[PDB]
Amino acid sequence: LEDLLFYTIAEGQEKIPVHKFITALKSTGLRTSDPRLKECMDMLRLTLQTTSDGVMLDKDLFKKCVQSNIVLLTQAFRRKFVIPDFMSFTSHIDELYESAKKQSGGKVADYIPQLAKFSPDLWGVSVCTVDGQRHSTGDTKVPFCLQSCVKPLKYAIAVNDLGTEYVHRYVGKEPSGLRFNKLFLNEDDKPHNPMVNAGAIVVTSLIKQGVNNAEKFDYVMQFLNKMAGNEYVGFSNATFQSERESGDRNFAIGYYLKEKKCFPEGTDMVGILDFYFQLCSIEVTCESASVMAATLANGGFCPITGERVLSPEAVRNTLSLMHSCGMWDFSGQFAFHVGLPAKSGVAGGILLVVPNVMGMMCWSPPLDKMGNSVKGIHFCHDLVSLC
Amino acid sequence: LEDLLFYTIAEGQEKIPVHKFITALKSTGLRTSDPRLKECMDMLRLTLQTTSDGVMLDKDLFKKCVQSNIVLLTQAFRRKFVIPDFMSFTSHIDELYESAKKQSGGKVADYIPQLAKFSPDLWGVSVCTVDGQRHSTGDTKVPFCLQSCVKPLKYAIAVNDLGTEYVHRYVGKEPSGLRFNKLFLNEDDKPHNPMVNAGAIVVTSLIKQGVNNAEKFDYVMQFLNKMAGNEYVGFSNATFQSERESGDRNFAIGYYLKEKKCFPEGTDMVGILDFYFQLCSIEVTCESASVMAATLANGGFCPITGERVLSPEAVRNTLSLMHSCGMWDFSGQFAFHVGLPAKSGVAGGILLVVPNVMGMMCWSPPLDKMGNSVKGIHFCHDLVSLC
Ligand SMILES: NC(=O)CC[C@H](N)C(=O)O
Ligand SMILES: NC(=O)CC[C@H](N)C(=O)O
Repeated sequence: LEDLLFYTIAEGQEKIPVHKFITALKSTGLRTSDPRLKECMDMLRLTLQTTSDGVMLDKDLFKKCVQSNIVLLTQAFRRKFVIPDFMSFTSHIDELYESAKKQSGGKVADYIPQLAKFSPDLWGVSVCTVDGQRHSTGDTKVPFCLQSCVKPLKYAIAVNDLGTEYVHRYVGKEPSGLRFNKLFLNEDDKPHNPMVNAGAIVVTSLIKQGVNNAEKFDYVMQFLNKMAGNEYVGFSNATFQSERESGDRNFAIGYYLKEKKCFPEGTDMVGILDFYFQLCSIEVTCESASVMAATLANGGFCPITGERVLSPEAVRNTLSLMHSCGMWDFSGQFAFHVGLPAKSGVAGGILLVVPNVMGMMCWSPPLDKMGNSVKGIHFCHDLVSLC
Repeated sequence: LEDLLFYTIAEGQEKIPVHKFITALKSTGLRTSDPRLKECMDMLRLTLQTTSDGVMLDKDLFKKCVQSNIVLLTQAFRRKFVIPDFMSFTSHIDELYESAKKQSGGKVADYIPQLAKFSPDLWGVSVCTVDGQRHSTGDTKVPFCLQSCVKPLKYAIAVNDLGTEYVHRYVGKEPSGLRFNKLFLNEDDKPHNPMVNAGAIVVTSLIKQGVNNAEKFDYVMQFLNKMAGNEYVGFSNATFQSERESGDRNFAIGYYLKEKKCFPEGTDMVGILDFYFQLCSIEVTCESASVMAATLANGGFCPITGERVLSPEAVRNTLSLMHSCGMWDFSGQFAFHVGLPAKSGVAGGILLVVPNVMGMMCWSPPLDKMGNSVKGIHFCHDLVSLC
């Protein structure tokens, strides 16, 4: 019934060219590399190479072929997605991109000298929604590190594995009010939130306490690959050798936490700190990070594969934490102006989240003095002012 | 001559569809992702949206567009490549693949427990030639570590940076006749050859001695990416956390070499050993490794980019070393039967090289007791018996 509906949308011809069939199929934003339509793409190849004719659509083959992806095609082609007129949305995104390109900023990275090798004019924005509508511009294919942008993800790991009460037995859930590098605890001698460095160290201590570092990294990498829909998730070893021989404030924070005895029993501080460095050393592209902040923009389900990834409790908790203290000292101003859950990092990534609507990633090596990208902040302000 | 080339390609008809142009390119074995034809690919892209005819190539657009790759296109379309009749060559490869799939083998990996998680039935073969002709089958897209296969590459890098006399001031050029884990030196208290573990450690000690590991890894990764034509050269951190907590023979070998004072002056043993582990922990796919062993099959020129990577002296030296002692104690039998320069690996990769013709890669997790893949050895024997 969907093929005759599309024929009614068509100009009255039974046969339509495939190279024109892909048009108005990408106009709704659904890409041709979706694993949901992997059966559709392989059957389309099997029809395309073994015809030598072209301009062939057919109706009975289209009826008998797809039985589970019919609902996705009907939702996409009837403008039943969350965001219609996606060409206009991409036009707005491109206009905001060109407006934010005028800013200059500066001061990319003093410490972590491997991070200072990026040119200051790099700029890219990726967009991915709940249904699977995705679009990206700029330098979205260039890999970049996930410094401090993995902290909400690893907090979700800890919560979904061990229960929120056991997770918050060792950490608080309040904003610190100071820089993330500054070391101090609350009245109960605990880190203020998982987003600061001390809370990140403590929540790395929780994940899979009974196994070695290799199995821990394998588990978190496999699960994050499941969350990303098997996208590109690398590991920048060049930025891991740096920040290990040059990152001294994190070592001081870890030794302070060890001295304050706020660790789980039978835990080695040095190995946990090295594991935290390894988690900070993960690198993804902007397109790959568009799938990030979109599984948690949904109800814990992957926007592309639809698999069960995170429990809704973990997603709600990490969304609340990102809304509260996800932008260091700029969190209050960000909630005042933008009012959306977002996480930043010294690499230049912004994990902007719109709940139940869409996800977004912005990448810009220049940084503000508080540790946030100026171009991404201006882009977010323009986006919340326009839409 | 380009009109005459089109007259040779066509059968006499002026109208040639894009479907006819996109076929017989895979017959020539030149893939669409070649940066040499990147301007031709850009022409194809711009004429896919703007041709005003639909499924048409036209003579005049091809005349006015190709302005730097006339020689490559003319050599490709007149069967001037080193390997003609690529369909027969791929059929031979498929027959050898089916013959080698019958064997079982066993004994995947005992130590490095992260390496033991691979499936024993995984099997893939990738092929690339000097001109750029390539073909792959099986599991060619699954990444795997480059354990013991990066040693000729790092040896070539060290030779290119330093000079043969300065490289061999510390390392001999003779086979050992024992396993790579055996802890002994020659009469002059030196490692026997760069292929074994001690020689690999010493030649890692020589690359950029005055610079820390953070920029050394970036340097060697830049050279590897230039050799690979910007293909997928990843880093498996899971297999780097393992083999560091469990690799004990390498630590004993390094401490023995430090005691024998064969290291360069002012060199830390632990940091160089960690850098060696990092260099062994680099992971690639079968296709990306097939891009390798073709630059050194050529005179140091990358088959894909066409640039210059390695000096001919380094290429000749590493080819001679791989021919002499590139298969551990099985090197004599390999030269007796196959007689081609190949490098083995505990991961399962085989870096089979045919000089000035074509490069290869065979990937099989099961291993013989000597330290080589059984399926790869059988495949090499069948290949040298057939062609
Ligand atoms: N923003 C962070 O704290 C993580 C990255 C930072 N450079 C660090 O490791 O201290
Ligand atoms: N074949 C090998 O020896 C490589 C395994 C490990 N990298 C080692 O040096 O021992």
